[PDB]
Amino acid sequence: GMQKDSKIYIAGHSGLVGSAILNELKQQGYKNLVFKTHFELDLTNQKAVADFFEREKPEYVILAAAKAGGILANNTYRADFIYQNLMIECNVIHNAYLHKVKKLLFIASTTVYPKNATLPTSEEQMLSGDLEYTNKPYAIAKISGLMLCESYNLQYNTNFIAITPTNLYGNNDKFDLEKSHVLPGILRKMHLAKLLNEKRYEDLLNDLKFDSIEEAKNYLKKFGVDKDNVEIWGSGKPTREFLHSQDLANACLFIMNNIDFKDLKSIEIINTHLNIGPHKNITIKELAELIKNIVGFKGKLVFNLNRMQKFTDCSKIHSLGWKHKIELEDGIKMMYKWYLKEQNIRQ
Amino acid sequence: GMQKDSKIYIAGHSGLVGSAILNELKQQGYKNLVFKTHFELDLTNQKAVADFFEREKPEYVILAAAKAGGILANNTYRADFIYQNLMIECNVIHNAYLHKVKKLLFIASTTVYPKNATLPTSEEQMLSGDLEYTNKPYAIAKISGLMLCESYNLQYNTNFIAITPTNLYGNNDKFDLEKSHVLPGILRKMHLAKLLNEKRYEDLLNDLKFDSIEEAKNYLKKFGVDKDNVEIWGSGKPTREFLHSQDLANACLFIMNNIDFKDLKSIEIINTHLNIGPHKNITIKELAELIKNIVGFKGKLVFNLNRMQKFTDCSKIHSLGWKHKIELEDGIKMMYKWYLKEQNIRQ
Repeated sequence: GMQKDSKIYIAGHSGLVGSAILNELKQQGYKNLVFKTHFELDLTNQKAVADFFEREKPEYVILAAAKAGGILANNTYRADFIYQNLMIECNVIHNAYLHKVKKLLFIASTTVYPKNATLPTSEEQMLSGDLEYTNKPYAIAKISGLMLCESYNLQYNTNFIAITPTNLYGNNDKFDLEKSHVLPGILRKMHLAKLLNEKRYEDLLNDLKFDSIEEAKNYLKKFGVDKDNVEIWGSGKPTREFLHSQDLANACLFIMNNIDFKDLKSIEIINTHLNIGPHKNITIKELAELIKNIVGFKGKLVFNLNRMQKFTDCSKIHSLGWKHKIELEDGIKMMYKWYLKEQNIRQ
Repeated sequence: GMQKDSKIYIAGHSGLVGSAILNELKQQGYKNLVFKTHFELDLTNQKAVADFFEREKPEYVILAAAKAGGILANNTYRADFIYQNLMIECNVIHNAYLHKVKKLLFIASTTVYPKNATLPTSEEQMLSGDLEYTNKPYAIAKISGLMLCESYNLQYNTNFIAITPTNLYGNNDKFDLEKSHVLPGILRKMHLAKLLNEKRYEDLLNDLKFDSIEEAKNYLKKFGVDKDNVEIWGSGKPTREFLHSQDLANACLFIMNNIDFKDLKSIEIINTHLNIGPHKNITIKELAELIKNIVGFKGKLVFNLNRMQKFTDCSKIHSLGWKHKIELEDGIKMMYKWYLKEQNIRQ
C-alpha cells in the first residue's frame, strides 16, 4: 500500500477528476503530494516530463491529465485530442517505468467501448466493435493508454493500473441551462418549475437573475417549463448511468492500496483495465421521476416524441472488494442542497 | 505532384519498405532525397525530430519507420512495440504539420484489421472487431497513426495519407529454412526436393552447405522433404495474400503524385486510409502447386492433417487509378531466379 508519507504525483490535478482525487488523498491522510499546472509543466513535452521525474522521483503516480472537452470540442479539435493525449500518456507512463515509480494509475473512461456494445458492458467487450465518431480520436488515445499500461506490465513487470470510469457527477457540475449535462439540467429545470408552481417568485427571479416575472416565464418556455409542466425531449427510453466523483476518488485510493497487476491477470493477457461505476443504469424517464420527487415538483412530466443505451459491468471491481457507496438519489439530494445554498434559495 | 527536385524525407529508409521506396524514387527521377539511420536520428526523441525538421524543411515525407519484428518479438517486446511506434508517429506527423510539409505518407499495414473480419476486408471494416493478441500493441499504435493522419487532415487541412498494405514479398526475403515466411520457405523446400528427385547432388550440397549426401538427406527430413515428396503441414485450406514490394513502392509514388485527402472524403469522415494489395488471395495448397510447377518438382505434395483466412479489399485504390502489376507467379519466378543466382545453382 501507499504510506502516508509516500510521494504521490497527481498529474491533471485541477479537473473534476484530479480535484476529487486530491480531496480524497487529503481525507485519507496523504501529505506528501506533488502536482503542477500546465503553465508549470507541459506534459506533452518529452524533456519537461523527464526533468520533472528526475528532480522529483515520485513513488506513485496518478495520471488524470488529459486534453478533454464537450461534444463540440472533440469534433473540432480532433488532431489536438489524439496527439496531446498520446503524448501525455507516453511521456508520463514511460518516465514512470524509467524512474522506477512503484505504482501508476491511469484514468481513462468508458469512451473506450464500442458504441453498439451489449449491456452490461464488461472490460472483455473492449474493441469488439466500432467507436462513436465524435470522440473517436480521444477514445483511440485512451485505448492506447490502456495498452501502454498493460504492455509495460507484461514486458517489464511494472504495476501500471488502468481504469475506465463511467459518466461522472458531483457538486462541481454546471447548471447553466445552455451548457449542462442531463442530470444537473433536469434538476434545475425541475426546481424552476417548482418555483413557478408554488409562486415563489422572489426565488425564481433570483435563480434566473431576471427582474420581470413575465420575462422569466417567457424565458422558461424555451426549456419546456411552465407552472404545471416540465417537458423532456423524446420518449425518455434512453438509459444513462452515473458515478459520483467521490466514489470514483475512493475507488482510486482503494485500487492504489489494494489492487495490483497480478490481481488482474488470469496465457493471452488482455483487458486488464477496470470499469468503475455503480453497476446500474436508469432511463431518462425514471431519472426525471426521481428528480421530480426530490425537488418536490407537483406538476406533470411530458415526454415529447419529437426527438442510446448504456450499462457498464462493474463485476470485476466488485469481486476485488470495492463497491460504490453513493446511490443516485443521495447524490442528487446532495447536489440539490449545494445548488440551493449557492443560489441562496431554501427547499 | 512531387517535382524531381522536391526535397523528400524518407524515414525508416533501410527496412524492406524504405528500401523498395528509395529504389522506386530513384527509378522515377527523384534526386533530392533525405534519410537518416537510427544512429543518426532517434525518431522517438521529440527534440531531435523537431531539430531535424527545422534544419531540413522537407517538402514531402514518407514515414515507413517503425519498431517491428516477428511473432516472437511482438509478443516479447510489447511495451517497446507500442511506445516507440506511438512516439515515432506523433513526432514525425506533428512536426510535419508544424513545418508545413506539403504531403505525408504513413505506412501501416493490414495489422489494423480485426482477426475475424469478413472477406474481402475493406477499409470500412477497421475496428469492427477485436485484434489478434500477439501484435495487439503494434496494431493499436498503427491504428493511432491512422487516426493522427485523418485527424490532422480534418482539423488542419493537412494532406497526410495513410496506407495499409497487405503481407509483402520481394527478392530480399530470407530463405533460412529455420526463420522464413511461407512463400520463400515453400519455394526453397520445393527446390531442395527437386534437387534430390533429379539427383543433383552437387547443387544439393552447395545449397545446404553440407558435405555428406546422407547427412543432407537426414537433415531435409526435418522439413518434410525427400526425393519423392514435400510435406506441407495442415490441410492447405488457409489463405494468404501477397503484395510485391515493388508494387507497394509504385503505389506509394502513385499516391504521392495523384491521391490527396480530398479524394478520400465522401459528414462523419472515417476510414480514409487505403488498402494496398493484389485484391486476391490463395490457399496454401494452391500456392504449393504453383511453386511446384515453377520449380519443376516432379514428385508429390502431401498435406498432413496434423496441424486463418485473409483477403484485403483493394477496390478503393483501384477506383483511384492504381492496380498492382506483378502477378504472384511472376513474382515467384523472379524470386527463384534471384535465389538460384545467389546460390550459384542453375534451373
